[PDB]
Amino acid sequence: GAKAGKKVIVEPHRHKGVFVARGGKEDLLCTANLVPGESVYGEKRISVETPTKTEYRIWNPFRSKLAAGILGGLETIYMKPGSKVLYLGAASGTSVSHVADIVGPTGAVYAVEFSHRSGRDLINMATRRTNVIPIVEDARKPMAYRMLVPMVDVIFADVAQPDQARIVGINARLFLKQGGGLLISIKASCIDSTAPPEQVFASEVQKLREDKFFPKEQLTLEPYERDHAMVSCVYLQKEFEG
Amino acid sequence: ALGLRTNAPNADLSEILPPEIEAAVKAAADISMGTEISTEDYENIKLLAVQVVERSEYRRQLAEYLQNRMKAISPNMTELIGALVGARLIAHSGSLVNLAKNPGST
Amino acid sequence: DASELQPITQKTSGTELEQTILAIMEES
Amino acid sequence: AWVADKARFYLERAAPELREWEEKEIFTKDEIRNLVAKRSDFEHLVLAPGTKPTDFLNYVNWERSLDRLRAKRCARLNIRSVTSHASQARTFGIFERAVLKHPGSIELWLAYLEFAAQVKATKRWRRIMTRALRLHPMNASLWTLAGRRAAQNGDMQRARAHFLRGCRFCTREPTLWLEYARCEMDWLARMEAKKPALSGAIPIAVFDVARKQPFWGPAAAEKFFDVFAKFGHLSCHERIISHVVTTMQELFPNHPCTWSVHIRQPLVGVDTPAFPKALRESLARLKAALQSTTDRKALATKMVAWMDGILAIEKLDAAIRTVLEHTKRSL
Amino acid sequence: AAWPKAEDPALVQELLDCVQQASHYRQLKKGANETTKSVNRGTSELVILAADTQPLSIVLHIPLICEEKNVPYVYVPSKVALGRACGVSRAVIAVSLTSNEASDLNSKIRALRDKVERLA
Amino acid sequence: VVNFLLFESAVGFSLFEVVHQADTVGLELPEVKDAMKTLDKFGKMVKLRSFNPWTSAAQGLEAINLISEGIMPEYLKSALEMNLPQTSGKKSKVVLGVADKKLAGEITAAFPGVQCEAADTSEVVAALLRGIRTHANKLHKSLQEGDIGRAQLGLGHAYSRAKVKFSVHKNDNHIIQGIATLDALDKSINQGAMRVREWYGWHFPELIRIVSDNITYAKVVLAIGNKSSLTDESVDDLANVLNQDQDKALAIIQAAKVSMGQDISEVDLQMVRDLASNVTSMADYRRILAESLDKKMSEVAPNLQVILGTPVAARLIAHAGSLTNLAKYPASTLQILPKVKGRISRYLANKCSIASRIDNFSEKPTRHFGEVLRQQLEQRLEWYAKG
RNA sequence: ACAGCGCUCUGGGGAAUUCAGGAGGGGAAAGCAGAUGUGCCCCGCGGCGAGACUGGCGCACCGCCGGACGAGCUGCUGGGG
Repeated sequence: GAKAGKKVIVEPHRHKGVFVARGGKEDLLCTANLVPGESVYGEKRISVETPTKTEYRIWNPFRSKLAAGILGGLETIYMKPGSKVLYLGAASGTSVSHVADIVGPTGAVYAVEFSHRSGRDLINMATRRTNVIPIVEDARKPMAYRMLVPMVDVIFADVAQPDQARIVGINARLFLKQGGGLLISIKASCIDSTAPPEQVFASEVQKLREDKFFPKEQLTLEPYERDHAMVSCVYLQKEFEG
Repeated sequence: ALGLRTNAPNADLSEILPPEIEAAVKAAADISMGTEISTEDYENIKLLAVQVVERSEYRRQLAEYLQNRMKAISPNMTELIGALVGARLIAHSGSLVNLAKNPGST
Repeated sequence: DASELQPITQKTSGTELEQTILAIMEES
Repeated sequence: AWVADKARFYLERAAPELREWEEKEIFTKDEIRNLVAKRSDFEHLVLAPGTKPTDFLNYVNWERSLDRLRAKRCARLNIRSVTSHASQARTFGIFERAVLKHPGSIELWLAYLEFAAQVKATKRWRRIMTRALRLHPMNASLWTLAGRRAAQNGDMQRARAHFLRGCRFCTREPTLWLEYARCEMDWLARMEAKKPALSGAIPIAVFDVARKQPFWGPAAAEKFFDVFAKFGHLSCHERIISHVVTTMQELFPNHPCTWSVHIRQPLVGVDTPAFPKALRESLARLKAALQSTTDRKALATKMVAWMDGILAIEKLDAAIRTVLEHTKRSL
Repeated sequence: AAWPKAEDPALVQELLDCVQQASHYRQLKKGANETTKSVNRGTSELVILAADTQPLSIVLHIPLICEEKNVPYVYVPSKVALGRACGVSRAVIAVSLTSNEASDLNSKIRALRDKVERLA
Repeated sequence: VVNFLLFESAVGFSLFEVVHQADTVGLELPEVKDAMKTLDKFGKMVKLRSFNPWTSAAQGLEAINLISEGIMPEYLKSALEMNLPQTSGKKSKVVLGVADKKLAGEITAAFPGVQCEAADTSEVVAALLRGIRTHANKLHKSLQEGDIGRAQLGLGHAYSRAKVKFSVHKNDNHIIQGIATLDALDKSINQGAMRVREWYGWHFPELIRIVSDNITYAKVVLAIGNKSSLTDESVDDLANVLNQDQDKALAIIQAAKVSMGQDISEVDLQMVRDLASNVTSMADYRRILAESLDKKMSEVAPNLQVILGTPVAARLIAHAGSLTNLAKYPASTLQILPKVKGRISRYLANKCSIASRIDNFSEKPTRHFGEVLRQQLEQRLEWYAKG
């Protein structure tokens, strides 16, 4: 396929911070690498010889639900370079590394994980990248890292818990600005393993509107993950920023 | 000269760089975030730093030798441009006579 | 009135220093 | 930025005192125009968005200097009706919104405390001190100012409470603990001059908790002994000094500081036949310390600093002068 | 180190019965490396690890990728019983039973992973 | 009705005194939400009253540990005793606002005259602390030493590393960067030794002809001085360099006697000997790196060290990136990193992955598992010898 | 080129510069909800508050609920000196 050594060109995608790398017989998605020359989880990276220190990392959509959503055609993702992002469910920091690279050096990414060994991997990734800070605590109890997390602009949620809506509800009630963007990744098989997927997504969107967001988009990222859906909402407003 | 960050408050660094910077580096040494490393590895780091400083001093005395040698060979080109670029020209031509066979545009 | 700092009692004594100072001021 | 409006309020407050100064013959109309123009420029700069405690301080200095010049002109023209009441009121207003706009500037806080203590507002001074301590807890200088002025007033309980809260907070540098011991022994001295306290056990208690406080070191104990050794004219002062030196012996057996306090221990109340006998005693202790197993370089640097103090004291013998010069030269 | 340890009362036996059913249905993967590859490819619907293996580091490394990819993983304390349930005639320590689009085994998987998500 | 409210932050905690509190009934209104959003309509609600920074990063770590566990710390109790008016709730109480309900309960059981309100249970104190946390960068800036980002960064690293116990068993970065240093200076040594070999054989070619082992070459050229100062067994050196009396020294002296290379200048000989000192210093540092790296390998991943051997095992570790990646890789990807060669290669890859996962997921690993695995490898070697 | 279609018309483009507006981003303590000089003592009212009382209830019996005195300290822009 996209063999190592093929020449591609790199154009900027519509979102602020993601690039699309097109070339030859395969077009793929990439983000600007923050630390050059050192891959995180063995991903392919693209080198550009500017007329060195600039390189891009190829984003695996089958492995990261956010990349799956952006190829699925989200209207927006709310995370411009420089915008603080609270990431819930930061298991081993792959997608978190990508989000930190999108946000860049002036912002921050607050990776909240829970399992200790995935926490060790996340500690390694945060020693490498200087704009992500790691927090190993149970996301159901935000009174633990209320001393660490300031008012972020985006909340990513990648937890599959039956209490997913309540988890994002309390974390947004404590750490999200007025009109605060969030993305949630909903897995129907874990939310209600008996129910059909469209009904599960409708139930979760209604639970979020009870928990005071306003849903603006919902897509079923079907050619990359079965029975998933990415739901984009805004906290306590209708527009995103102000 | 700086040991570990734990040895940074008792460090003497004014012989290598004047302060207004070598106090900011002590500030960063107190409020850094890097992991603690054993002295058993700091020995390796210190020996490597000795090695690279020895390489730099060898480069400096090599450049002094090269300036002396180009002055000895062709004082006209050295008084014109400098021993370094003269050495580059001698390198690209192969020999002093092979360079002298070249015209001005070359 | 949280205007000033009121002198300590045994009810509002936090550390061992304050406890011993009040012990000595009691035994005087 | 409605600063035109806010300045309009403050100048309309300042107007009637200027009407009083115009109906009196104290300032003439050209001077009053100069005054109102300077006050307008000052108030606009003060309420401007980008402001600085230096700007607030310069306006304070100008208003206070105007009060002083008005007092001089009033005493020159022999009037008594014009008071300083409005001037002090507006100065207090400037300082209040000054510490509102910049609460974290100990320069401005100290200037405000200086102004209160100057014009005689003691209750206001205690309130200002309480607010400034609540905003800057880790300020050993502020804690010492509170405790020392309370003890100067005579409120030993209040000076206590200030110092106890202070040493509960500021645990990193021992300066406040030295200051509390200093004030406590000054209270013992005031009682002895007036003539439990018969024991005088509170500095020993401060020492016993300072031993476990995380500043506790040899040099810290040395500072403690220094502030204990000042004003040795007391009753249990030898008891206190002996407890300090025994505690330092029990903790740091061979530290050069401990050897220094063993050197200067019997020189507590010396100034006279009692002086040279203790001098010879400490000289024997000093020679024993110099020949014993101790860090001789650090000990001798402490000793030559101590002898720099001794030679700074005058009215001594030429023979002991020459032998101290020799012993200092052999180091 | 195996904190999602399955308890004695019949949850372990429901797990073993489901494993045997999946082995007959050929919707099952045996072995440490095959579990690792199925989890990496993302076909794994659930994964069970033995807790009485010789040193636990193997069935400790499987939960790392398991937690990275968010699959339900449990520990059953008997590798010989795991082998006798898979029908191997040798001791397995890692079983990843995958998902199809149509069976009743999928319903049994849904009930079982609901129980183990309650366990975690 | 709220009076004071705590707020714990990374640099330290501060308590604000509310003036002109917000309306709790129309709390879900666009006007009050806009007032919470902007700064010029929230500073009228909140006025700063007391601040307390941490004394040291260890103290801030203690703060996070106690606070997240729910227990208040002693200096927080001290600061609240300083700021709150002393009372017991017999006739007049003080309403505080805090975030955690357990902290609220503990502060209530500490001071009887303070009724706390939790942000979990009361929406007004929820919205109030939410506004304060939003505008927190401006309210403290008058006394904020520096900024808040670096403090949050370092404090989060300290807290998470304390919970994980990370630096006790992370050393793979030292291993991989040592390997990269080792082969980098090995290549540099080879190139510099070739350089001085040609650069001195221009003066004396029989030394090139008769002495190999370019490190020993660099030693003997630092030793030899010029071509005119030769004696065989001068002082302490050639017998521990090589054979002395009857093998090579007379051969070198005879090659110098018959030698017809150009005479060299004094400064050129000085430069050559400086380069040779450089080469021998890097070679000595190489053997130092090899010894310390063998010891560190035995401390970190001993099973790989006894199965593969330290250089190739650390090459595999370096190419995977870390021990966690090495263990997460299956056997066949590790293979990517006749028939008997393929058979023993797949078998060796399996045993290598086993050693990797053991030595990574132990805390302080042991050696006998790798010894047992190497014994199995030798027994399979005898099994394939049976053929 | 013909034919057709669309926009636009003090024809149409580029540039300098003056004026009238609009939208978006960043920054800023960006903070006039009731603006009264300081100190003392007295009166009134309110707080802490050591200590001393006392009434009722108490079938898991272990404890609860309530009145009214109070040394000392202290608050007041409540009004008067």
